[PDB]
Amino acid sequence: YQPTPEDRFTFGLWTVGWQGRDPFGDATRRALDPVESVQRLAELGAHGVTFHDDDLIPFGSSDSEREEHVKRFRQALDDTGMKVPMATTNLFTHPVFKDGGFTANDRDVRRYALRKTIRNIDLAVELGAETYVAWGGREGAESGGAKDVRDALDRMKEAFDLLGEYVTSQGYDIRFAIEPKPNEPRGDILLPTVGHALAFIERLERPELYGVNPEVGHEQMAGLNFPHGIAQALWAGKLFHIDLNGQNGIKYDQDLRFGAGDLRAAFWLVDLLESAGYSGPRHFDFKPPRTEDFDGVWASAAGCMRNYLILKERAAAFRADPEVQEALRASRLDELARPTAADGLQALLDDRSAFEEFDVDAAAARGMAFERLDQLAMDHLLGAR
Amino acid sequence: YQPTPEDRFTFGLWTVGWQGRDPFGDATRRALDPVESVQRLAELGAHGVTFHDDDLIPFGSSDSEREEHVKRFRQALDDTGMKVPMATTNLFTHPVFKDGGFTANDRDVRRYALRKTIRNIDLAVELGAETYVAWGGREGAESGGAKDVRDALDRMKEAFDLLGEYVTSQGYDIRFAIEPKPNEPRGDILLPTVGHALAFIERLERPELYGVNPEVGHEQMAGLNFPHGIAQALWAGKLFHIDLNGQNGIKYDQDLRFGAGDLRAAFWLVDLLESAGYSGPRHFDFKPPRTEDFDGVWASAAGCMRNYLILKERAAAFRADPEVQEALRASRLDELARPTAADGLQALLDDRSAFEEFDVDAAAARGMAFERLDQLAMDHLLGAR
Amino acid sequence: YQPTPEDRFTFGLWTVGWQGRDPFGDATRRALDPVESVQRLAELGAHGVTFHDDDLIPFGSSDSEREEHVKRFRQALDDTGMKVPMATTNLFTHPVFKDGGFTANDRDVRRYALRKTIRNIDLAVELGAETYVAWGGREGAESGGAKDVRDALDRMKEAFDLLGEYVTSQGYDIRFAIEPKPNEPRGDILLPTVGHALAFIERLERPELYGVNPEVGHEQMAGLNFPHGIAQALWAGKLFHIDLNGQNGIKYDQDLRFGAGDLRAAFWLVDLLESAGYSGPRHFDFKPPRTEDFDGVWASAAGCMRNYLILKERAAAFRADPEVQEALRASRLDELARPTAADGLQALLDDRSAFEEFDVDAAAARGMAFERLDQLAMDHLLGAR
Amino acid sequence: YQPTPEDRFTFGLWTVGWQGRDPFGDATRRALDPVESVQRLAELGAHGVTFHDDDLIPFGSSDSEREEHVKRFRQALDDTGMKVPMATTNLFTHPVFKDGGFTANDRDVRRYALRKTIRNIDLAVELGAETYVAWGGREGAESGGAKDVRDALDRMKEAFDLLGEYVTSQGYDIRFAIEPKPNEPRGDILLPTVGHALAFIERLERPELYGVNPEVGHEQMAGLNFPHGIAQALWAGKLFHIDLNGQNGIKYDQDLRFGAGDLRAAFWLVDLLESAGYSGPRHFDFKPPRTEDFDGVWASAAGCMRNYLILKERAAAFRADPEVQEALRASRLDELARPTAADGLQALLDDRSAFEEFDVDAAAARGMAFERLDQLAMDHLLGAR
Ligand SMILES: OC[C@@H](O)[C@H](O)[C@@H](O)CO
Ligand SMILES: OC[C@@H](O)[C@H](O)[C@@H](O)CO
Ligand SMILES: OC[C@@H](O)[C@H](O)[C@@H](O)CO
Ligand SMILES: OC[C@@H](O)[C@H](O)[C@@H](O)CO
Ligand SMILES: [Mn+2]
Ligand SMILES: [Mn+2]
Ligand SMILES: [Mn+2]
Ligand SMILES: [Mn+2]
Ligand SMILES: [Mn+2]
Ligand SMILES: [Mn+2]
Ligand SMILES: [Mn+2]
Ligand SMILES: [Mn+2]
Repeated sequence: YQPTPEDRFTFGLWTVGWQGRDPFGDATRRALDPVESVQRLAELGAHGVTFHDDDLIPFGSSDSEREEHVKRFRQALDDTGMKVPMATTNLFTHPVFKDGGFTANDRDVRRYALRKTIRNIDLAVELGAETYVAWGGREGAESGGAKDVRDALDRMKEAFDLLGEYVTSQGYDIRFAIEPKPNEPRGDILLPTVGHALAFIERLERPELYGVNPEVGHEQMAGLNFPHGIAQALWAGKLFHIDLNGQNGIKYDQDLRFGAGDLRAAFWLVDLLESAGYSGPRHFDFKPPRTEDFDGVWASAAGCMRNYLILKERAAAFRADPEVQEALRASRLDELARPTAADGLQALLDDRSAFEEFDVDAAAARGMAFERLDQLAMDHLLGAR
Repeated sequence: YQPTPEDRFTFGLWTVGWQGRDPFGDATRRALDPVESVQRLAELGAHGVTFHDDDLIPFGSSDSEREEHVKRFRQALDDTGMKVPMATTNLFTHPVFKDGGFTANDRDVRRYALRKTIRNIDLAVELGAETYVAWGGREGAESGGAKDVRDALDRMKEAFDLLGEYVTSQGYDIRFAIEPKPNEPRGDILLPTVGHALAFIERLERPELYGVNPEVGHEQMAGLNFPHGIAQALWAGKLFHIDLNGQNGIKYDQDLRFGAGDLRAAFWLVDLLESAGYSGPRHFDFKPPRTEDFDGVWASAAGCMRNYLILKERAAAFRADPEVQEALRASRLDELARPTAADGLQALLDDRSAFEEFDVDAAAARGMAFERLDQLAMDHLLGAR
Repeated sequence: YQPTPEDRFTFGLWTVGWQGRDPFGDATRRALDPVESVQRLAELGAHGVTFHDDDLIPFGSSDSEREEHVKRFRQALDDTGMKVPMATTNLFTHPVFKDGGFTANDRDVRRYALRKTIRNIDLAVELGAETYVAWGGREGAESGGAKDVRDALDRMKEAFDLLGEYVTSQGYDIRFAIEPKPNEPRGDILLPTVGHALAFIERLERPELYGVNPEVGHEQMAGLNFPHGIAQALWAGKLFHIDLNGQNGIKYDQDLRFGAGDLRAAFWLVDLLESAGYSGPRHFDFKPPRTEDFDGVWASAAGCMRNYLILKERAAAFRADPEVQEALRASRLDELARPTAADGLQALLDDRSAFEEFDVDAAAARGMAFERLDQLAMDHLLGAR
Repeated sequence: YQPTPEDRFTFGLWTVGWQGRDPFGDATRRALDPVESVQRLAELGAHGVTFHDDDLIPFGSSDSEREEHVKRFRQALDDTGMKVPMATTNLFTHPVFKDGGFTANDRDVRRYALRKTIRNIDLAVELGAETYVAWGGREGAESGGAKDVRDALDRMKEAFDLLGEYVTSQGYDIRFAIEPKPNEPRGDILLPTVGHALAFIERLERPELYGVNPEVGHEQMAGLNFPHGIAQALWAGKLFHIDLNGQNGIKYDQDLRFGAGDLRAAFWLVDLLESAGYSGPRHFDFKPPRTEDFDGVWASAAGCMRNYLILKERAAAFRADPEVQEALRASRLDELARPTAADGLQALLDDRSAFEEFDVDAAAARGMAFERLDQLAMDHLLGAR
């Protein structure tokens, strides 16, 4: 279960770099130099790193200081062979974003948020990023009167359309991935789930430029089934990127290492990504708990990749098992793949066996055999075969 | 606060007709004759009634018995002037639907579910229904292996496309409204939220035929902001119908009368529907608690319309108050309506005031004045002005 | 992983006997004869069975019919060596209990609830039950005015005190176990958690007669940590019985087979029961999903026992691993067991190393090493060591 | 609705003084001087203020600086007539407490936690505090192996017993109030609910010295019914203090102003405190949202007190209404207060009308009339009577 670059495991600078400051507590760790993170991550077998503008270049830096920061980072990439597959903008930390970036009530803040984004897009492309992530963490409200949501969606569409116009006029080979979250740090966040984000994208001027970047813990904060949501994104052809972590249900955003939280959902998720042949980064957006020192930081990070690899092996074994293949036929998963009425509407309407002469009682008596299947899946996950 | 037919208040036969059978308990009330419900509802000031096939015609009825049931009901409509604005199919009660209607693993069940739906569509149109609701209550799973979700979405799209082909080939003036629910009676239900349903509709062959029928308590079972979700549906032009009830957070589906549960969310919801000029039915999909006798049934039903009317008056007063108008300007809701960059991308890129010369500290120091606004909204809701 | 009688696995008659009626659906399975369940359960290697009075004796049976039902049951126990370690009363199904048993607003219903309970205590004692469970599933409210909770707690105390007096006056060797549940089928149920039940017991006339019967899925419906609550019950000396099943989050009460739902919590629960040396029944209060025929019913039951046995093995291997023992020392689990100030208050007050000369920064910098420890537990759970 | 000192409204220094740092954002407001808060709060009509040691005396101040801070504070209290009814210890902010105070795995940290607490008790007594609050916000875990909960409860008992010994040996008139919270900032916090805290107190050496300090939003984070939990605390004689604020569901800890969040629960809570005659402080532990400047801060604080006062009026009118009194009799609230069997066990056993001749069907048919009662409460709350 040794990770290698071929596994496409990526990490945000802000993940292993999180200092442990929470709503009730001061930082428990010193800041990590981005170049140190790059080197340590390369050693652990990571494919690449990702960043917010403000992770790499401290807010407010002069152009002189900005250029120095990028140069040191780029040297560390050159030395290690680490990739930068994705980047994103910090539109949530600075007090100016307290009511949003793209959907701030103040017009001047919205124009500022766009300019800050455009600037980092240029940098992302230059570094080789294929995906530009937007998490509108401050877009939303604590109170019902504070935000007219139809106007806010107009402003959100406007911002993303402008971003698409920018990218296409520059000739950039980069796509956008919108990251939904139901709440935190706002009471309610706009585009709260994968479904909301998918629906929103279809109203943009160029929908082909936009996908979703779903996060395990985000969807689980609404008590939603994360693999079901991923399946929908894949069904729509919009899974551009994914953020992997752990979450123990409906509560604050925990950002546990991948594999922690809902272990069975992690198993079904890996099963789905591997069998759908998802070929994007497996990005870990997580925080080593503030109880940990730096040794614990790197153990937590190693743990994320390790659990992914154990889960992949178990899922592959589950699908390869002919007893599982037999169980799947017994539960009629094969019949689910068959069209309901490839014979067409008229044939269906005239088919007496579909209704007039359908035996409802015989069909209702058929067991689904789902519990036996699920126990085979349990046995495999636990390696108790 | 007397309801009249002009208020467009509707009720399902299954609402006031619910006998009080829950997962742990037997029925506490005798069954209500549909004709008695129609007459009692007319007396309370209702605009109309809605039905599942199986509410009006008991499952399994011969064509002879079916025709008798429809005749008695139609006579009661003729006598009262009550409308039937909406109908729907029961694809969840009979054991044959234990694994779904449209996305059952068994192909024969899927064809049956389509034929049962088509038959009731004919009846709905004949009675004057404008909206046909689909709640896929059994579409989903308790276990991860039981349902390949991409295949299930293929089957769900296939069923709805066939329904659209049927309706258009008959020349019917009826639209479909898909009703999302996150869970219950399945562990997870397909198209769990308003967002998921909106995104799904955009992949149908004729998206113009399909909208959403969101329910207050459904969205609140995922801890989502129901008014935000409605605003999105309205923004997309897809709010075809709405189900109103009450829910006390994330737990089982409670179906309290409208106004109970989250009272402040009810206020914001009524504010939004009235100010967006929603002109569809205000349908109450609720259950009088099984503690109640028939007198309590009709009091609960009256209560639904009464709370809507009190909330409408309070919301109207809130918006009419020039002190509220002043508070809205102070929180820059007016600036939210202004385009971010009607000057265009190039002008934005060249605008030094948007970035190079933007004063971030002055803009960050501006208070949003949201708490004062929210207290004005509280004062109005409570009539403490 | 074969269960044998010495593993102390027990099942309610109502568990494998659930016909699959939910709030949205009719029964999918025919009724089981109690004697068939006993025999089938004995064949799977169960230790014993439990029952509500109404599972064994249909409601309102004459004394003559009552006798015939008990006779047939007793014979099946005689033939198999199956034990009856626990019994309980159904005070929730019949419409008369729609507002509660012990805490119904109507005094005549409360007396009847007590008499119905007392009758089944005699029977339970005769059959060999050591624990008498009480789940007050109807005690509570949907609305704030319906139940004065101080008065209701007086009535609840009164009922349990009367039951205590009854048992001690008969010289019965039977203890009560109160089963808490946050909600469903009432909007909120009284004594919603393990904590509320523990606190309540301390105010009864004979606290020594009463403990708790916590259920995995009940506490998880409040998003609480089930192993933590079980630890508190053990700490207090009050874990008289336990109900085991699975639950996926804060939602309706799912009753999945044990091991499904929150798998990691199930691991930590088995670890705790086994290391504390709990010696009571391992009772499965679950429902085979209504998708299943009878084969699926027995597959699901066997799965409960299998998952307990696998987790038991993995928890044992975890605790036995010298490398885990090393990690436990590294994380100072051993120091948690040493008294904070066995030297006393005066000694603590005079100890300068405790405050005045305490090096806060040196102690703050120590890593807890919790992540490495947790990954070892993960590796053991998955058999990846 | 003007608050005056006799209404007993109090505020923590940390509430109006919150600078607006959350997990995703920097501070949006400058620090408040404690003396400015005292004065501004006195002007709004507050009764008193509360503090953590670290709110008043910056962490690690010399004894000389400590004295100067207390002196300035005491003078502001002297100038205004502001009381200090409660005080508490910060055992959560400093990195040293990252694994807890009283239940840290490191014994030296636990001793330091006790000494830090004892120092502030002396100060609290000197200032006139009658209640000493303890919120064990760091006591808990993110992972199952990190904390043996039985040992942790031993350490928690040990600490509270030492504090009890200290207070009684000094002859102080001060009582402890334990503040439960389900999660945040730890994954799960020990003593997660009002119930767990009540139960724990019964195992302390001097139970009479300890009660609870429940918070609206804490219990609501577990989806529990806050007025029910407060009723249980009152029933037990343990409601020593209360924290009032608002919370919208199971999610992160929001700390909205009181009256926001679950409005109906706030009505039922005010009804309960006022009719039980609670005479302790009405303490607001809330945070003005970080969107607000200082004007918004004081608007939000005034809003807390205003909403309490409006709800108090509506609850009083509700109880005083003869029509509500009639509805309470119709619903048998008065019968709930009569003992179930003051005639005794033997009399109940011999009473044939209690079982043998009890007409279950006649009692089952009685409606509870709860819906009509609840609509009257709704009408009163909204001023629609
Ligand atoms: O909750 C935070 C979001 O998960 C993440 O994408 C990073 O924070 C991205 O900006
Ligand atoms: O949860 C049930 C759904 O709310 C309702 O639309 C009716 O039940 C429609 O079939
Ligand atoms: O839902 C019921 C509770 O889980 C247990 O009491 C058993 O079911 C016995 O009544
Ligand atoms: O979140 C903290 C708790 O709500 C209360 O203790 C106060 O904040 C005092 O510590
Ligand atoms: Mn993320
Ligand atoms: Mn994250
Ligand atoms: Mn509905
Ligand atoms: Mn409903
Ligand atoms: Mn139950
Ligand atoms: Mn149970
Ligand atoms: Mn708190
Ligand atoms: Mn508090």
